[PDB]
Amino acid sequence: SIIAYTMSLGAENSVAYSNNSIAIPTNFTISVTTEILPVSMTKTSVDCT
Amino acid sequence: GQSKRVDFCGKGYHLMSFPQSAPHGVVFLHVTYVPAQEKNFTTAPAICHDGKAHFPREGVFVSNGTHWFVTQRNFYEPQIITTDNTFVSGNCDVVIGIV
Amino acid sequence: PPEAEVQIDRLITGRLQSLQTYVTQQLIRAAEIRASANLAATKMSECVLGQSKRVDFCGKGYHLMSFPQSAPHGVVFLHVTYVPAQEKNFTTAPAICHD
Amino acid sequence: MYICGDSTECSNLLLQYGSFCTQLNRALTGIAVEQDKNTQEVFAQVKQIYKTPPIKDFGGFNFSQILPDPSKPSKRSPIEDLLFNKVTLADAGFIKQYGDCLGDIAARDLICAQKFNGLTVLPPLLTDEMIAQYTSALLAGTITSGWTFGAGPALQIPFPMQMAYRFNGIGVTQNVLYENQKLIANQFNSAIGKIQD
Amino acid sequence: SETKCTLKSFTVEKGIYQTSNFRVQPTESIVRFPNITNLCPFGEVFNAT
Ligand SMILES: *[C@@H]1O[C@H](CO)[C@@H](O[C@@H]2O[C@H](CO)[C@@H](O)[C@H](O)[C@H]2NC(C)=O)[C@H](O)[C@H]1NC(C)=O
Ligand SMILES: *[C@@H]1O[C@H](CO)[C@@H](O[C@@H]2O[C@H](CO)[C@@H](O)[C@H](O)[C@H]2NC(C)=O)[C@H](O)[C@H]1NC(C)=O
Ligand SMILES: *[C@@H]1O[C@H](CO)[C@@H](O[C@@H]2O[C@H](CO)[C@@H](O)[C@H](O)[C@H]2NC(C)=O)[C@H](O)[C@H]1NC(C)=O
Ligand SMILES: *[C@@H]1O[C@H](CO)[C@@H](O)[C@H](O)[C@H]1NC(C)=O
Ligand SMILES: *[C@@H]1O[C@H](CO)[C@@H](O)[C@H](O)[C@H]1NC(C)=O
Ligand SMILES: *[C@@H]1O[C@H](CO)[C@@H](O)[C@H](O)[C@H]1NC(C)=O
Ligand SMILES: *[C@@H]1O[C@H](CO)[C@@H](O)[C@H](O)[C@H]1NC(C)=O
Ligand SMILES: *[C@@H]1O[C@H](CO)[C@@H](O)[C@H](O)[C@H]1NC(C)=O
Ligand SMILES: *[C@@H]1O[C@H](CO)[C@@H](O)[C@H](O)[C@H]1NC(C)=O
Repeated sequence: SIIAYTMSLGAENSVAYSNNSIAIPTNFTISVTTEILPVSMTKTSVDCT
Repeated sequence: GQSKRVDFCGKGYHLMSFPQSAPHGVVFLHVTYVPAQEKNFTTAPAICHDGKAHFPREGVFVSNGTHWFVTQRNFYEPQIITTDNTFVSGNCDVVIGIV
Repeated sequence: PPEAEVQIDRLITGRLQSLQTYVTQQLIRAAEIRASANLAATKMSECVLGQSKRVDFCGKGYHLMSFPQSAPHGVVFLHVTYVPAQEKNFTTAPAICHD
Repeated sequence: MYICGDSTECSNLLLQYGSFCTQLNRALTGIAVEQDKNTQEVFAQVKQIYKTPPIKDFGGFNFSQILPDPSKPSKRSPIEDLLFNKVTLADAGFIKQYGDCLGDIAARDLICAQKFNGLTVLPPLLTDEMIAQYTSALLAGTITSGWTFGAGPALQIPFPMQMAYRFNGIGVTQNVLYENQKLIANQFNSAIGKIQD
Repeated sequence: SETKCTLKSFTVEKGIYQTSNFRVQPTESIVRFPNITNLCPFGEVFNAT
């Protein structure tokens, strides 16, 4: 059935902020993402007669 | 080239990209570096040595349960803190939280 | 009808013309808003989620950081920058001749 | 409604132009959709909603005019609340009932005049409250994990150290910040106060 | 010449111009009506007692 709901804006999270504490990454990964962009559209002409 | 613009060439730190063609457009494959596993370390702005204040040259002062090391910001790789990895300016009575 | 339909058609054509004028203007305005929105999105990534080195992109002076604030139909950015102040005249030279 | 005004004879004549009316709304729909996309492109870049920590020191840096004010009915910062009370909108809700337009004839309310002629204003998908949550998440991130939360995981950094990196970034040695930390925090705090005024 | 008329000019610059469309003309006409041979009852309609 059709349901309605308040949408979620994102996950709940936090940062463990403290005046004398830091986080440093110890490992990493390589990620490759894909970005798709239009460059051109259809070229047209019209015979009005 | 390599862009330093955030999220311009994809999420993460940009390394490189490769174009691919498509009908009426271009598709880019963006290769980026993403920090992964991480740890909680103690820090301090500077080290107090003989009364002089030592600042990290390229990195942060980081400490495990018993020892202080200096590391590059984006990857944990602890070095012995030496006079080569630091610069000296000012003294122990000025920097807040100097250890 | 033989006459009424002429008078009605004059009004129908005229009202459709008014509506087309409206839609065209809204499409043009929408394009301008999109461009503004794309700029705002770019700044969010480059001024808020990172530090830009682009001159006058994130305000005047050297950029340090920024904080977004919302507003009806838009975004307001507070750009925090470093500005050189008191200054002095000094003598200079490209290099020093030693031994 | 705009063209015929419920005249039956007009409505039938207008059938021959139905393809034009359809085209006008396809264009308007396209605009309306883009307006929600624009909002998301600007404010929904980070899908982790980071909470502002209980306030701990930031080394003298006061962010209370940019962070949400918990005493308000809508969690806007003092500056945002000011911005919202300066831009004036055409209406104050999206529900206008027939019975309200019918009763209050004397007002000659332009909103009713627009509705009776078929001109409709639609609500945004993201409400002001949701935008405020996104803005607050970005500030919490910037303040507690400056510029790392936007790259991947959010790694905590003491606020004064984040500033040290910012200073190296513009081109001065970080010792300048620590030696002048109190001054810098005061100049910063003053500038924010001036903006609200 | 078609390009010259379109551009209202006796000089045409280097490039490509569109010039209407390829058209052909009809050469003959066809007339088709059902082969009705009777004349309509004009007499009965207009010459009635
Ligand atoms: C902090 O790091 C140091 C350096 O790795 C650790 O000390 C070393 O521990 C190994 C045994 O695992 C010994 O063989 C070395 O001689 C130690 N080095 C020094 C200088 O004493 C130290 O244990 C780590 N501390 C904590 C709490 O994990
Ligand atoms: C940030 O600055 C504001 C002032 O702009 C501080 O709020 C004031 O706090 C005093 C009590 O210490 C009250 O008497 C004032 O009436 C408050 N002013 C306003 C406008 O509310 C606020 O406490 C400071 N916050 C931090 C973290 O430093
Ligand atoms: C650098 O500039 C700052 C101001 O931008 C100076 O700080 C002020 O100094 C006066 C001294 O009479 C104090 O009364 C003010 O309260 C200080 N302002 C702040 C925000 O703290 C600073 O002294 C200057 N330093 C140098 C070396 O010229
Ligand atoms: C750092 O400490 C906090 C304490 O609340 C903990 O929740 C977090 O997971 C720890 N982070 C890491 C990388 O160990
Ligand atoms: C060690 O730290 C104390 C402050 O806790 C300071 O008074 C003392 O001079 C420091 N000792 C050094 C640099 O040898
Ligand atoms: C952090 O805050 C505590 C008080 O909770 C204080 O004693 C300590 O010196 C502070 N450390 C730094 C680096 O500011
Ligand atoms: C540098 O010298 C010029 C000489 O004409 C003077 O006008 C200027 O004010 C001086 N600048 C500073 C920073 O002292
Ligand atoms: C000092 O400068 C002069 C030129 O003015 C040069 O001839 C001389 O060798 C220099 N002396 C040094 C480097 O000792
Ligand atoms: C009508 O009748 C007259 C004779 O009175 C005749 O001359 C005429 O042609 C008739 N008209 C038609 C259409 O048959």
